[PDB]
Amino acid sequence: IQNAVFTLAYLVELCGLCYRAFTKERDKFYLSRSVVLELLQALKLKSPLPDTNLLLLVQFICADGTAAMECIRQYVSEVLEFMADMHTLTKLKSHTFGGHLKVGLAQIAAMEISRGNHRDNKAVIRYLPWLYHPPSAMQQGPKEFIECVSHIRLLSWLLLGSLTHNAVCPNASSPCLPIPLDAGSHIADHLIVILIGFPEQSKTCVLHMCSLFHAFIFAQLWTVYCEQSAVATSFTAILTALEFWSRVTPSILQLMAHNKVMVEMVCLHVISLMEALQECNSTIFVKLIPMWLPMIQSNTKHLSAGLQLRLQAIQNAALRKWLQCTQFKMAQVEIQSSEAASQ
Amino acid sequence: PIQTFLWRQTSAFLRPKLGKQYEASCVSFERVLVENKLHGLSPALSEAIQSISRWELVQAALPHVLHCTATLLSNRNKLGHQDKLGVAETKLLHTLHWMLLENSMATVELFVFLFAPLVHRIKESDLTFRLASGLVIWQPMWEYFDVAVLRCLLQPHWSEEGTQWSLMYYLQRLRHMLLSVVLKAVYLVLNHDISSRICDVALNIVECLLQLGVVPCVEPVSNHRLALTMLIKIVKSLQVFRENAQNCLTKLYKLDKIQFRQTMRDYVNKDSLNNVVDFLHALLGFCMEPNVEGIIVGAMFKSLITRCASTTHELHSPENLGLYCDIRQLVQFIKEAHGNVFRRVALSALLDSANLGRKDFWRKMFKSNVVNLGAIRQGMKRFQFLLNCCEPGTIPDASILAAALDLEAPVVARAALFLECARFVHRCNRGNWPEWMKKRNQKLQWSAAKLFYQWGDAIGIRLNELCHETKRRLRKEDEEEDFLDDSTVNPPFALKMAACQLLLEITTFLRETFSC
Repeated sequence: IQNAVFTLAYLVELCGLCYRAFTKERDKFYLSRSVVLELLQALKLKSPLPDTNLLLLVQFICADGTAAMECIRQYVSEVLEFMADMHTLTKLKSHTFGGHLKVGLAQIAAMEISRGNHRDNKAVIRYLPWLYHPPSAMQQGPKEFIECVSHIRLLSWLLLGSLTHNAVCPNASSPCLPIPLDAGSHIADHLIVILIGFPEQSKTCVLHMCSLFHAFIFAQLWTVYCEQSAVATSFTAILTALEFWSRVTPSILQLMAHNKVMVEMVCLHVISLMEALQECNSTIFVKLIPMWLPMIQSNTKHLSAGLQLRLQAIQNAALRKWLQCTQFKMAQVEIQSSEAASQ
Repeated sequence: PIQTFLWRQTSAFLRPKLGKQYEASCVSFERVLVENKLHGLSPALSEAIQSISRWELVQAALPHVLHCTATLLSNRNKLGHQDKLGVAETKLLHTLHWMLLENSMATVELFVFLFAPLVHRIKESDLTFRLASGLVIWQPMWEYFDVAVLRCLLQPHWSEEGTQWSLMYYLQRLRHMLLSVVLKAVYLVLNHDISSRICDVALNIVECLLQLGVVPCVEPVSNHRLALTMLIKIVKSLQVFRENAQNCLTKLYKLDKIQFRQTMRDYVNKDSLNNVVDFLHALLGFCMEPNVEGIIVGAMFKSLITRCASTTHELHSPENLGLYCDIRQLVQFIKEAHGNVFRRVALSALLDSANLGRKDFWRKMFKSNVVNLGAIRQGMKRFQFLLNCCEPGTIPDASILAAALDLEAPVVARAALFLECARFVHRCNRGNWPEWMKKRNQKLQWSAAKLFYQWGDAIGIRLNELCHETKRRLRKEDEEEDFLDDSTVNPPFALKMAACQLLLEITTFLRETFSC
C-alpha cells in the first residue's frame, strides 16, 4: 500500500477473508486494522503514500464485510481533527485531488455519526462537543472567531460528505443524517457569530475574508441538507431550514447595514447563495426568494460593477455535480487560505 | 429597517416548535399595516413606513403574511383547536384578505404554492362576517394567475394535496377550452409517485388535450413523445379508464405512426425491468392468458428480449422469481397470441442476416464479404434466452427446424440455430433443465421428449427429401470454403451435419431420459 501500487477488490477480499475463518476478534480483522493504521499514518504525514493509494484506502473503508468501520470508530476523532485543520491539504501537497479525500473522510465520519445517533446522539456530543455548545457569553473574540469558523467548516464538510453518501447510495432505508435536525438551530447561532463579528475583525488577514465564503458555503450546504432530508421523508426538515434562515437573514441584513461599501462582496455570496439553490431547484428557494429579492433590490444602489446584472439575470442528477463543484471550491479556498496565512 | 421588524415577527411562525408568540405577531400586523396605527413601534420603523408609499409596503410585506397564514393553517392539528378558527388565525386571515383586496409575480407564485394544498382547510362556512370578502379569493380556489400555478407545478418537491388541486384546476380550465408547458408540467408531476385519483385526472387531461393541437402529423422536445410516455406511465399505474387509455393510445399512434414505434423502442431501454414488464402486464393482461397491442408488442419485444438476455445472470439467479415468472408468462403469451413477432425475434439471427424478407421467409416456410457476425450473435443470445424461458421443446417449431436445412439465411447462422437446439437438448438430457422448471415438471419433461421426437421426425423427413478446367474451379471452390465469408458456401453437407448433431442429441436424450 505504502511504497508499491495495488488494486482494490483484492484488498477488500483479503480483509473479508481474514474476517472469516477466525475466532478471536484480535485476529479477525488484523489486516483491516493494518489497513486502517496505514491510512492513519498517511493522514498523519509520516509516510509517502501515492494519492491513488490514498483514494483506494478511503474507498475500501467506505465500502465496509471487512470490519474497517469498527477500526475507524476508534480514531474518528483523529479523522475529524485532520479534516478541521486548514493546513492539512497544503502539508499533504508536500508529499486538486485532496478535497475528494476530505469528502471521503467526511463520509466515513458521517457514517460513524450516522451509527451513533440512535435516541441518544452519543456520537454527536462525543465527537462534536461544541455542536450544542455555542460560544460562551456570545463574545466576538478573535480566537473564538477562528475556532467557530473552523467548527463551521467542519460541519460543512460533514454535511457535504453525508450528502455525497446519500446521493451515491440513496437506496438505503436509513439516510446518513449525522447532524440532528433540531440541532441545526444551535448551528445557526454559530453562523451568526461569524457574521456579527465580521466587520470588526475581518481585515487582520485574508483568511478572515475567505471565512465569508466558508460561512455562506456552509449555509447553502445546510439548506441543501434540509431539502434532501425533507424529500427523503417532512415538516421537521423544512421547518428547521426555515428557522435557520429566519435566524441568519437578520444577521446578513445587519452585516450589509454595517458597511455600505463592502456590501458588494457580501452581496456576491448572497447572490451566489441563490445561484446554488438555482442549481438545486429547492422548495425553500422558491419559498424564500420573494423576500430574498428585496434584500439585494434595496441594495442595488450600492452595487459596484455587475451585481445588479446578476440580480436581474436571476430575477426570473445535477445534485452530484453541484456537490462536486462545492467540494472543489471548498478545497481550493482552504488551500489558498493556508497559503496566504503561511506568511 | 422594515425587513428587520418583518423577519422578527415572522420568526415566531417560522419556528419548528410551537410557542406563545404568534398572537402578538397577528395583533401587530393587524394594528400596524392594515389599520394604520404605529403605536408601540420604534422610531426607525416609524420613519421607514412613512418613507415609502403604503401600497409598496403592502406588496413588500405580503410574502410574510402569506407565509404566516400558511404555516398557521397547516398546523391546525399542532395547535389542537380544529373545531373552529383561532382568534389569532382569524386576525391573520382578515389581515391577509385586507392586503390582497383592499415582482408581484413572485408573490403570486408564493401564494399559489402556499395555499394550493391549504385551500380545502378553508371552508365557505368558516368565513365569518369579517371574512365575507375572502369568498371572492377562496371560491375560485375550489375549482393569468394560472401561469404562476403552472410555474409552481414544476417543483420536484411539492405536497400531494397541492399537486392534486393544481391538476384539478387545470383539468377544469381545459374542459371549457374545448400550451405545451401544461403537458411539461403534468409530465414532471407524473415523474414521481402517482395516486389513482391523480392518475385518472392525468388521463382525462391528456385525452382532452389531444383535441387541442399536439403534433399534428397526419401526413422530450416533441410533444408526441411526452404524451406517449405519460400514457405509458398511466397504463402502468393501472376499469373503464383502461379503455379510455387504449383509445387515447390508438389516437396517438394514428397521429405519429412512425414515431410511436421508435418511442416504444426507446422506452424499452429507458426504464428498468419491473416497469416495462408491469406495463406489458397492464396492456396485454396476460395474467389470465388464453389493434395497437400488436404494434406495441412488435416494437418492444425484440429490444425487451435483448435487454433481458443482456442481464440473464442477474435476473433468475437473485430473488427475482416474481419478475422472472412474469417475464416467462409474457413470453408464452406472445408466443401463443402474437406469433409472427415472436417468430421474428426468435429467428432474429436469421432475419438480421440476408419488411419483405420476413414475408419471403414465411412463404418458404409454408412451402415447407464477411457475414454480419454481430447480428448473428445478438440473434443467438435472444434465441438462447427464449429457449431458456419457454417450455422445453416448444421453441422452435419442427417445421422451422426442417426448413432451416434450406433457407435464405447464412449457413453459419442456421448451423448456429441447429447447434443451440442441440446443446439445449443435451442439457435437458443431463438433467440441467431450465432453472424455472427445477408433478408439473414431469408433464413438462414428457412433453419435451415428445416435442424432441417431433423435431427429429421433421428433420429426418427433410433430410430424406434432400438426399433424394473444371478440376481447377473445383479445387478453387474447395480451398476457400470460409463459412464466415458467405457466397462461397450456400450458392450443404456441413449444415446437414449440424442438423445431424441436433438429431444425435435428440437420440441420446430419448435413449436415456425418456426411457427412464
